[PDB]
Amino acid sequence: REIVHIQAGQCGNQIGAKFWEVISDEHGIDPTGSYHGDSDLQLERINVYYNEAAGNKYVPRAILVDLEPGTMDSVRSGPFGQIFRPDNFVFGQSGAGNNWAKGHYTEGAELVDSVLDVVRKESESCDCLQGFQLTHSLGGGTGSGMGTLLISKIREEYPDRIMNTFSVVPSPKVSDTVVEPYNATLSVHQLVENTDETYCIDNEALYDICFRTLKLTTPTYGDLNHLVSATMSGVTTCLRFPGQLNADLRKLAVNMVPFPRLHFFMPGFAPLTSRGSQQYRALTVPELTQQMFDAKNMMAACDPRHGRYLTVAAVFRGRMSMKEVDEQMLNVQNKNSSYFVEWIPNNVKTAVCDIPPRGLKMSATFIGNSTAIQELFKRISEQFTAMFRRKAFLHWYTGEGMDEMEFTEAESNMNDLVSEYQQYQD
Amino acid sequence: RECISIHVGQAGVQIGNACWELYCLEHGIQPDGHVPRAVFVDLEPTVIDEVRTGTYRQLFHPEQLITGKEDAANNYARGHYTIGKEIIDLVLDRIRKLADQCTGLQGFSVFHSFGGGTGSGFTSLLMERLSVDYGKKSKLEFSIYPAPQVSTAVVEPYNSILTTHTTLEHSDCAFMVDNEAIYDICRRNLDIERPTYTNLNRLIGQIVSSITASLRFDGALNVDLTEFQTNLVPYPRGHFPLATYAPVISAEKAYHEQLSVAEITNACFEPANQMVKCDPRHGKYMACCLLYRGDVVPKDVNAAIATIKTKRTIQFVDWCPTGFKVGINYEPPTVVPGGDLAKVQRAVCMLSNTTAIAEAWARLDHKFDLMYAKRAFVHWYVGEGMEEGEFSEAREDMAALEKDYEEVGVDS
Amino acid sequence: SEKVKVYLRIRPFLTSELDRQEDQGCVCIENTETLVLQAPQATHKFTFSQIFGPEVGQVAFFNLTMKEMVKDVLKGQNWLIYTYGVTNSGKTYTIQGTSKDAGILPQSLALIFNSLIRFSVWISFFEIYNELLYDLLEPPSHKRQTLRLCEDQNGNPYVKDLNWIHVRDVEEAWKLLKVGRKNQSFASSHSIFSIRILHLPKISELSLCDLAGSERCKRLKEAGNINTSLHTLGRCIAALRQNQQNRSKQNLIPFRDSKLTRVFQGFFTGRGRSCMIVNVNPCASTYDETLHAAKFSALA
Ligand SMILES: CC(=O)O[C@H]1C(=O)[C@@]2(C)[C@H]([C@H](OC(=O)c3ccccc3)[C@]3(O)C[C@H](OC(=O)[C@H](O)[C@@H](NC(=O)c4ccccc4)c4ccccc4)C(C)=C1C3(C)C)[C@]1(OC(C)=O)CO[C@@H]1C[C@@H]2O
Ligand SMILES: Nc1nc2c(ncn2[C@@H]2O[C@H](COP(=O)(O)OP(=O)(O)OP(=O)(O)O)[C@@H](O)[C@H]2O)c(=O)[nH]1
Ligand SMILES: Nc1ncnc2c1ncn2[C@@H]1O[C@H](COP(=O)(O)OP(=O)(O)NP(=O)(O)O)[C@@H](O)[C@H]1O
Ligand SMILES: Nc1nc2c(ncn2[C@@H]2O[C@H](COP(=O)(O)OP(=O)(O)O)[C@@H](O)[C@H]2O)c(=O)[nH]1
Ligand SMILES: [Mg+2]
Repeated sequence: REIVHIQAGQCGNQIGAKFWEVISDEHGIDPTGSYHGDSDLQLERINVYYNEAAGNKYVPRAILVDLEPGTMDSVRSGPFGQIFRPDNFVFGQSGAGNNWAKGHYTEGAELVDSVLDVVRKESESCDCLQGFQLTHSLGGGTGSGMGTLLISKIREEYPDRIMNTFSVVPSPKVSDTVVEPYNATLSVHQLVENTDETYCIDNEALYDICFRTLKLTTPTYGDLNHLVSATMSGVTTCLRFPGQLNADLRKLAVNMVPFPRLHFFMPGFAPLTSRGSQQYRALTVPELTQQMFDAKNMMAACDPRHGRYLTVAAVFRGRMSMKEVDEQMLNVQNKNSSYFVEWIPNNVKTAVCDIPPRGLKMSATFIGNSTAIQELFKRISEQFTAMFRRKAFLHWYTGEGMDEMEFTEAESNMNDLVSEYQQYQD
Repeated sequence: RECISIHVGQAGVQIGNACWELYCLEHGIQPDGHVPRAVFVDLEPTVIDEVRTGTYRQLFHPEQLITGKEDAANNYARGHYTIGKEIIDLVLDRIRKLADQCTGLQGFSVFHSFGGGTGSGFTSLLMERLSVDYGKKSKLEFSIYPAPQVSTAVVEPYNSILTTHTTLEHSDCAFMVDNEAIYDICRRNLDIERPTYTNLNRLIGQIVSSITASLRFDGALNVDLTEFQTNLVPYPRGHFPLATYAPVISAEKAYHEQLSVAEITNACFEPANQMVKCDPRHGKYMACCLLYRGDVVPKDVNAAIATIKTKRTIQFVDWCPTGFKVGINYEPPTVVPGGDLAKVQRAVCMLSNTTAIAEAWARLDHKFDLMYAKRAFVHWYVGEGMEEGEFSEAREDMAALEKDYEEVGVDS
Repeated sequence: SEKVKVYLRIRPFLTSELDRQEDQGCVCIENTETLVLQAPQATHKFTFSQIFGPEVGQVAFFNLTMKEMVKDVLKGQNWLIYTYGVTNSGKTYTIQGTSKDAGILPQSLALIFNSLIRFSVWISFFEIYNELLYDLLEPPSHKRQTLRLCEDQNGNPYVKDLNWIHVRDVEEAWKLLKVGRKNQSFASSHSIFSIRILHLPKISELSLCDLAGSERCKRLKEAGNINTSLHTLGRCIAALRQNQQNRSKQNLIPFRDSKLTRVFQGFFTGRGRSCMIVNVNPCASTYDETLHAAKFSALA
């Protein structure tokens, strides 16, 4: 059940550095150390993300692709930056400009060939590979552009494998990039046409959660990304170990994606409280459901109330009663039946892992595919056409090699998804 | 004489190990002792490895432990077309070696969960080869029925309906147990709010032990495996009889213990204790096998059966003048030293097929149609190598079962 | 709306099949538009539009079905003819045929070129193997080719980086097909012949499709991949039916599902009229495949 992890762009690089900074403790592996885990059950599943090398040195099978050498270098000279092998370092010292076309056609394609060689080597390692996890930005050049081509080629090479993408969408309230909507519409195009699973993470969403739920007066990127790197563990690592009810990407996709349109899922975290102040330890069963199914606990700007739940995944981890979990789920599906879909008897596919997140007793990862994400699409598309009508920043793409019709096509397929989402919403 | 068990799917392996744990417990065999005639088959590597690290690690041979290193998922299509045809040959190979090992075998004891991936697709193609290469053998499967309301998977009916579609023309008799009903028994009778999966397996295994294990032992009135189907399924269809256990008293709160034959027998006709959600709404009893194990008097059984027949409340089929199979074992009902059973000196195992099965199937049938109307996650099946014909034709085929019970039953 | 014309054709019984077994025709030809189905028994009625028996020659199929298309090319409208049906039903025989009796495709060229004030025609022939588009006109045999479908402001899908050739006579296009048949690969390749005539301008593009059949008897995921393509095709056609019926039904179509349905978007729902060709086999053992195609076509 081995999987390869790929970091694309500044956003992907930064998040990847945090992910491998968290999962390292989950598996119990030091930067260049061996298995220093507390338990020994974690060792039996280290082959999912690590490649057996010098015995002591467990090398993570992650491919980091960036156009900004400085950005990638800051990771290499950081905490868990030496843990990666130089062979997996795909840096493109070319025109690192925030432009989808530039990072796809111009300076993108040239580096893609080099990336393909590395990824093909990582996939053809040992045993049987399951899929390819990717982390990128939606309003960037390397993240939205290069990453998009990476997935396009990967799905072409291994259509038998699944793809799980983690993408941070453009902040609706305060966009971090000027040409953000321009890159977003283009990146989301290849996403729906290529990847099978995708999790959306909002900028201000993390801010709000780290403000109301968590008492963090200064939620820097290192703080926000940390939370994101905790959700992915429940979707990946947590689904690698044994439990009362095991699940995986196959189990998830088949019980989450109702159509061949990918569908964007919204992530959440059950054990979300402060350090000592909120140390109530209220993590039995109903408290988790109350947290996971919270309109202000979603890592996305779109709230669950602005739509209906198409399919929900419950990835629990720790010792608990199966009957208690499922019983509580029924309660939620009954109380919130109005927006829990009426064309599917059971929309929640329960799953319970037998191992908690180290220093945590009770935990659960929330994965919900709801039509509420439709609001996000309409929001991004709105901003796109607003500037596309004027073609203000069009020349930045035209000079690279971007078709006029390409831009309109990306939006037309995106709008297509919005239209179909509503069909299942009613 | 002997019977080979085939546990397919996660639940199949879990229940199989728990069932066999009880099997050797009463046999008086320790972890490191004979060779069990059973194999574990699952595409999920983590499930099979549980027996390789947990209890009875040195009791089973690696040859009896088929393990896939790929992904099974929860889709019938995968375990039937995609990866199913990759391990099936190896599975058949092992069960064939075991079949030849035993001199004059009776049949196979299948164990699986209707709601799953390996427990659905794998079972379907496995039984397919069994009915062709071992048509002269008794095919008795123990199918775990998904909960009517507390479903475990979203594509639950999608996998279950297809499994029973093909297996209906393969297995001679399939003993179905309701997942949710086990919880009911643990709540009302066992009186516990902590009914773990492993706790459910304790009850199901207790039934199997009395259906095969003790019944294979020289008692007072043994019932052969062939006799089972001969007196359970009056039609050449894979009908599904219920599994009821009389002693459901918990060894803690209630402590009657000394219960007469009349009471134990009467405790197998109540909806509160049937191990199935097929409540006696209007279901007529066509064939009921009563396996008594322990200190029981034949005359006491005859009297208990007679009084029930004249109860009238328990309506039998019009064309069924006498539908009671009397089974008498000399081996008492053993109980796990650390379980939740009170341990009685006599147990009654009731296994009967009623028209109530149609009601249960109708619920799942509707569940399939509901999602099928919009196809739902059909792509996760079609892309595996299944056409609409594997769904539409199955839909009609399974629908014939609702009509089957409707004709076999109800009509005078 | 227009309706996709529906045509059914059954394979004839030769001395070979007669020698092997009865091979009784389960499908009876009732009227030129409908069919009575008695399959050893099952009763069903096929209401297509046009149906020809095993007696008619290969030219006969083209004479009625393909002739109406030849007229539309002059009209300026695009047309797509796709041959669908069970395995080894003779679809390739009906579409290509032989030198003596040419199929709908070769005969189409004969009539269209005969019909063709200056006229111009572009010829394109390619094979789609494993969802890969391979040009039969230029390359020798089975490399990834660099082409995508872009969607213009008109909403019409266009395949980019396609090969185009100018042909004077019909034999020139026929010769190109010979090359395509020679370079052709097969499954364990979709052959699509595209003909675009310029009326001088009004341009009409025609395309022929003939599904090769891979049925498993008891590459990478070739079975599952296409299985999905046929699945979306069936669902898309179903949506096309309800939306064309015109009570008031706006349903979104799963065109994005597979690349196949995506590429043929312009032919079905876009600028172009299409014809449905259903070739079936009278054999009783083949009824399994027939049952699906029957239900798919006729509504029971
Ligand atoms: C004394 C004690 O019990 O401390 C707890 C703690 O106080 C709390 C507040 C932790 C704490 O988490 C945060 O404050 C936090 C900071 C940035 C972003 C997100 C969260 C904690 O830092 C996080 C830490 O989490 C873990 O150890 C998990 O294994 C977690 N690990 C990481 O995220 C990680 C952090 C640094 C380095 C490597 C990994 C994990 C979760 C899911 C999947 C895999 C791993 C825990 C329980 C605590 C501290 C240490 C204070 C909480 O978070 C988690 C993810 O458990 C925040 O609300 C929960 C509730 C916990 O009780
Ligand atoms: N009684 C009981 N029911 C169980 C147990 N484990 C799972 N189930 C039930 O069986 C179904 C779960 O099947 P899965 O575990 O998803 O799948 P599987 O049948 O093992 O096969 P795959 O889908 O390929 O993994 C649900 O309805 C669960 O409620 C168990 O230990 N005991
Ligand atoms: N009308 C016909 N007269 C004589 N031979 C025919 C006729 N129809 C089909 N055949 C022959 O029967 C076989 C079916 O041919 P084709 O090869 O036409 O099948 P499909 O194209 O039906 N098969 P497939 O592509 O594998 O799915 C070939 O050997 C044909 O030459
Ligand atoms: N959560 C999160 N977002 C980030 C990080 N870095 C950049 N972003 C977001 O990514 C977008 C900018 O794209 P960027 O990553 O610079 O693109 P690229 O580097 O050219 O591929 C903005 O919306 C930022 O909020 C990060 O470390 N964590
Ligand atoms: Mg399993």
